[PDB]
Amino acid sequence: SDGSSRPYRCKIKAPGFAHLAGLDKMSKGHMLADVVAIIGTQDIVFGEVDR
Amino acid sequence: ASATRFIQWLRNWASGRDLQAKLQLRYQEISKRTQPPPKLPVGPSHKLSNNYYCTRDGRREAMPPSIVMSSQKKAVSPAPPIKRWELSQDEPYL
Amino acid sequence: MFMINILMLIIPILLAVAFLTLVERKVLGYMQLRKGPNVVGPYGLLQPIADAIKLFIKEPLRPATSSASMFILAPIMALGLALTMWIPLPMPYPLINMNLGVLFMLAMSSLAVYSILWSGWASNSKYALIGALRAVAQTISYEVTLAIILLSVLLMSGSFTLSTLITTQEQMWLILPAWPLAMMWFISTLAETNRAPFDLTEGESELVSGFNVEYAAGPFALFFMAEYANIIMMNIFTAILFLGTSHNPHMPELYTINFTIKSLLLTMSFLWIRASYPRFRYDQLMHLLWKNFLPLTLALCMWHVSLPILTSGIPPQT
Amino acid sequence: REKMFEFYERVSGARMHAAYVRPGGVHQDLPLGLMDDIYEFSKNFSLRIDEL
Amino acid sequence: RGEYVVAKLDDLINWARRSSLWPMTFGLACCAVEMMHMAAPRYDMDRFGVVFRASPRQSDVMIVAGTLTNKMAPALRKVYDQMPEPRYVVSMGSCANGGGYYHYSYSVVRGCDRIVPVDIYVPGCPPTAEALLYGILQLQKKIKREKRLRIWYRR
Amino acid sequence: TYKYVNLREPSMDMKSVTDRAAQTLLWTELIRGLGMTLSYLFREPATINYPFEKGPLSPRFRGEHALRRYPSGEERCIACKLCEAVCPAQAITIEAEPRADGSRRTTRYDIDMTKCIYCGFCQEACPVDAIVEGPNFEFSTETHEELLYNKEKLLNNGDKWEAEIAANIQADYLYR
Amino acid sequence: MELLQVLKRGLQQVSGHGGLRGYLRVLFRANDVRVGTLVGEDKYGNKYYEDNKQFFGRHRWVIYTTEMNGKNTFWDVDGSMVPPEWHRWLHCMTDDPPTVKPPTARKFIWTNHKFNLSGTPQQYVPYSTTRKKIQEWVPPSTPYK
Amino acid sequence: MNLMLALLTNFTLATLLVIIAFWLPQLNVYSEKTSPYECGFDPMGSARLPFSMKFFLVAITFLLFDLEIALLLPLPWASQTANLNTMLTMALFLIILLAVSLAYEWTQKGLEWTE
Amino acid sequence: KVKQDMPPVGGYGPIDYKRNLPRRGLSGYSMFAVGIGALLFGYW
Ligand SMILES: CCCCCCCCCCCCCCCCCC(=O)OC[C@H](COP(=O)([O-])OCC[N+](C)(C)C)OC(=O)CCCCCCCCCCCCCCCCC
Ligand SMILES: CCCCCCCCCCCCCCCCCC(=O)OC[C@H](COP(=O)(O)OCCN)OC(=O)CCCCCCCCCCCCCCCCC
Ligand SMILES: CCCCCCCCCCCCO[C@@H]1O[C@H](CO)[C@@H](O[C@H]2O[C@H](CO)[C@@H](O)[C@H](O)[C@H]2O)[C@H](O)[C@H]1O
Ligand SMILES: CCCCCCCCCCCCO[C@@H]1O[C@H](CO)[C@@H](O[C@H]2O[C@H](CO)[C@@H](O)[C@H](O)[C@H]2O)[C@H](O)[C@H]1O
Ligand code: SF4
Ligand code: SF4
Ligand code: SF4
Repeated sequence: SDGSSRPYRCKIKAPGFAHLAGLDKMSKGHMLADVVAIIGTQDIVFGEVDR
Repeated sequence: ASATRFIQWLRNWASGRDLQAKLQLRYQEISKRTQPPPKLPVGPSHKLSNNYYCTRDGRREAMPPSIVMSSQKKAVSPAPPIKRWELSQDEPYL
Repeated sequence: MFMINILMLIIPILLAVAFLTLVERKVLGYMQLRKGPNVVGPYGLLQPIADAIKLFIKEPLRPATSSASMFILAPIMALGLALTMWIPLPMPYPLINMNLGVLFMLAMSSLAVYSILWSGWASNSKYALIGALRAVAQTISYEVTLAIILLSVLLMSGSFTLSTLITTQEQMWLILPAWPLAMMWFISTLAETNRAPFDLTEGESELVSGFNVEYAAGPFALFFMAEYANIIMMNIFTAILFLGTSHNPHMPELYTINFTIKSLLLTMSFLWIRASYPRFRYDQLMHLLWKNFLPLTLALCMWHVSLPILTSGIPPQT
Repeated sequence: REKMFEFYERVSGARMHAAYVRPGGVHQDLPLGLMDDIYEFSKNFSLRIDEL
Repeated sequence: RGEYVVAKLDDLINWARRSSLWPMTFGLACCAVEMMHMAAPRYDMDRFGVVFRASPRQSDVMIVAGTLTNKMAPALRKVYDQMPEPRYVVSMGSCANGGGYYHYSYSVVRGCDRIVPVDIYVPGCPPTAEALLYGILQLQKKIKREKRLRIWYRR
Repeated sequence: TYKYVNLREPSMDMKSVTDRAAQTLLWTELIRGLGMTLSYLFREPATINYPFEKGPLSPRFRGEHALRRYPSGEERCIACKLCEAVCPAQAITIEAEPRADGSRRTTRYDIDMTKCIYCGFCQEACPVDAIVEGPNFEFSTETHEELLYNKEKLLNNGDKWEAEIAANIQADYLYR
Repeated sequence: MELLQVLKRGLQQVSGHGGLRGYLRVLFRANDVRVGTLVGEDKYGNKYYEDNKQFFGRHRWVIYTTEMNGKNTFWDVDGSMVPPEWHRWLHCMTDDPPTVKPPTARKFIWTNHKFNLSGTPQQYVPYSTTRKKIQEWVPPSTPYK
Repeated sequence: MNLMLALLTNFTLATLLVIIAFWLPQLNVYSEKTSPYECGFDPMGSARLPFSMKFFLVAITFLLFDLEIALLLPLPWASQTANLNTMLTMALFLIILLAVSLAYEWTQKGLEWTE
Repeated sequence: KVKQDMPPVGGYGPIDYKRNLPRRGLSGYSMFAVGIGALLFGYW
């Protein structure tokens, strides 16, 4: 806030942002169908990841 | 609700549960779609006296940050170490 | 009069296939707390007709990168071979009475795999290629165990003739003396028909549509008709193998009714299984067959060679 | 999930983007009879988890 | 009579196409959640003959369910082009309709109809699952009105 | 407090080991799962018969917009522009002037329904209950231009829907 | 036997709809042959039914008129044909049908409901409702120069 | 004859369905429509590039195992022999050597896919 | 007097939440015994 009635800056911290960044780490040594499972286990919604 | 007795028995047996006690389709236990009007309460500031705004003004009590050090004895941590969690006594193991 | 008999086999097959698509969507729907098609015709009875007309007036596409001749050939092979699987089936009389009907069915099942391999390869797209190579793995997984499971059963029937299985099971269903093989046979037919939980060559949630991702309209319909025809045909085969219907030579239609009911229920079981389970991983399918079914199938094959000899109950050659 | 969307719509008028929780509290108070219906839903829900 | 025949043939193909609408498994943002609720048991879009299929080659309708950004625009146009014809586009929600809450963003396409032709516009943010179903039934009644063979006959 | 979701040791007594062998070989836990889907086959489905049946809604539902009148027929809107100021989407456009009788009334009142996020802030902001979100949600159109509402469209909506809108406001205005 | 009682209810539905012709009309128009209590009818011919033994969401329903506002709606029905007075009841925004609790009358309320007119000649077309802002000088009609 | 007539009819029926499928519908062909599919973005590299096979050793073993069943399928007929002592011994011998070969490949980690 | 949505005077009735997967089925011995019994009858 800068004192006015409009926010000066609003950074949104999305939990899925950091989770998806770890997808490559988590998928090491796995097959394609496991990557499908790993995407679901992180519970990613791109409304928050992308903003 | 309209299932015959044998069909209720069959699906009860197949699922291993008594499905008639907790049907997932709603019948008449739900609220009526027309309700009496409400009469909502008022808040603590609804008074005719002893209610000056300057004594209940949260925004005007906000202050600029305290400068601890600027560039113009025992060690400490940010807070005490977190207490260890205890196991649930409701159901410790799933 | 033989040409009439051919048409009275394949016209009904395709009609049964069309209405199996409706039945699957209704059965899945009710198992999913919904209804499924019930608007297009009463109780959705015209829905298969709408889909069929829709697809065959849809624009068919030949992908720019595809190998044209093989692209067209594969769907023609798929449906052609699917209909060929039905000709030796005794219901109770086969259209074609073969001495080695079982071996014929095995060979034609192997040839039908190439309609998956060539369609996927001819599409010249990555998801299509991945789907086709999953079919290679699937075939490697089940084919050896599938043949030896049949062999163990035929050691009680005594011949490779499909009609002999009726004679073999006149007193009692073969499911009794060979329920372990029936268990493993039933799973093998799911893998053989690319059916859930072994729907890997299409694997929608992984490969979009796998081997047939580039197919549209009528060419796509041919692949759908083929797979659903094979699903029905393999459950008729399962009924003949393990749930033999008694045959009265003077009332052959009583056999047909009893046998048709059994084949339908086995087909309903395929849909039921699809509604119930998650999908395998295609390397886990290969390990299922080779590390579990094959050791057991080899042991049971040894047992079913010895058992007739030790009990003095070897079946007649004829 | 569809029945819980009804709770959203009954407090806010929207099934999804309620815009109901605001700095200072909430936009409107619960309509009469809503807590009864949440109780009916919650009573049966654990059985649904069991089926899953 | 030629007219009577092509009139009846138009009814048949129009009936077949609207009775068997296969949307592409294509969703973009929040609006895709309501699209999921149309497939869910309460509305059961499958019961109208509406079935999702992943491949564009096997899809008849594109439901643009959510914001279309500039980075995504070429991909949406690609999968639309790859649908065989006849093909239809249903624009779902304010974002797809005209940009919505993000109309003034540097990264958003102000309406998917800048990218693809649109047959039906479903308003809302998001439209309820029932509102989307109303839009699909509206698409069906549009297909029912088509006069391809009648116009061909009079060419 | 916490609990462990998966920290249990299987017992090794011969009965338990055989119970697990039967599970592995006879597929008992897979058969059990088939039972659940079978029970659902015989449950009545949750599907409603749209459009002959409709999903339930409440008086607060935020749908298509409408401009309202007083019982006399005069417009409630007095061109204060509070709805225009609050609109998160800048979906509202307003112009105003003294009417021929001197009244403070709008000459333009547009809502871009493809910009609007159907948030209801405009009706919260309105001091005279002029702009509302009505209960209609079945107004999808074949063209984009049909969703750019001007004052004539919004007034027609109010006249079209006032019977329902007034009853919905009657049910909920004591929560506002 | 219960399986017999079930078959009796199914046959009661054929008579409850006024015979096989009435039973087939509703089966092909609405894909539903249930019988409910006639709650009321509106001026366009829509008939409204309820059955409180059905589960919530299936306990009210409308059989749309076959002709509304000059349009043949025997096969073409849509949810926008329900007028506002019945719209509240059909969507369970209220428990009271307009028969019991009629809406407040106003002289400016539409006497004739209209359904969705998109795609037709009656469709709404947007335009600017404001008058021209700048007035241009008009030159004289006489020569003088 | 009956067999050749049946095969010809089936594959002719399939061919006619394809002929109708291509010549009945209205076509509109352009470059973007016929481009290869890959979820909206253009493919990176040809689909003809080598695709590594991680089950290559099982695939070769399938060839050897698939010939074993050719040796075993005659067993129903061999059971009609009068010399049942020899036949039973050789039948069991062949199947055991198949099991031994399976156990060897299993214990040597031939059935695990290359990672 | 004030009227707003409130719980009933004594509160709401108890609400289950803990996992409940009932124990069903015969033992491994009985199930294998039935399987072998069927096999022996089949062989005979
Ligand atoms: C299990 C198998 C199921 C098979 C299902 C078979 C479908 C049964 C229903 C058939 C309905 C009649 C076909 C109409 C659909 C035609 C597709 C279409 O929409 O085109 C619009 C087109 C519209 O063309 P247009 O001239 O108006 O405009 C298109 C050109 N531009 C783009 C510039 C505007 O119609 C036609 O061109 C001709 C219509 C003729 C309808 C009669 C069809 C005759 C069939 C012979 C075709 C010749 C090839 C032989 C094929 C085998 C014959 C059976
Ligand atoms: C007198 C002396 C007699 C001597 C002979 C005695 C022989 C009988 C005793 C031998 C044992 C009998 C049972 C043999 C059946 C085959 C058992 C089997 O192979 O199951 C094991 C398999 C692997 O399970 P898994 O836990 O993943 O791995 C094990 C650890 N590596 O598990 C699986 O297969 C999982 C399969 C997953 C896919 C299942 C999808 C369908 C499930 C429902 C089917 C229901 C069955 C219906 C059968 C219908 C038959 C027509
Ligand atoms: C890796 C190498 C593994 C090699 C394993 C080899 C295992 C071989 C086990 C022996 C198999 C045959 O076992 C043998 O079968 C014959 C007939 O079938 C039996 O013989 C019995 O039946 C035959 C006729 O059927 C009579 O002639 C004979 O008088 C009678 O004893 C023997 O009593 C039995 O010992
Ligand atoms: C006469 C036919 C019937 C007899 C059975 C013939 C087939 C015998 C199969 C192999 C038997 C021994 O060979 C096999 O060795 C490997 C060691 O890596 C073991 O395998 C080990 O790792 C694999 C993969 O994780 C798993 O099977 C298992 O978790 C573990 O035991 C098998 O448990 C053992 O079965
Ligand atoms: S229109 Fe509304 S609900 Fe739909 S994607 Fe955009 S913001 Fe989300
Ligand atoms: S509902 Fe919200 S976005 Fe729409 S016009 Fe009103 S204030 Fe603007
Ligand atoms: S807030 Fe109400 S009175 Fe003010 S301009 Fe908007 S509609 Fe008119």
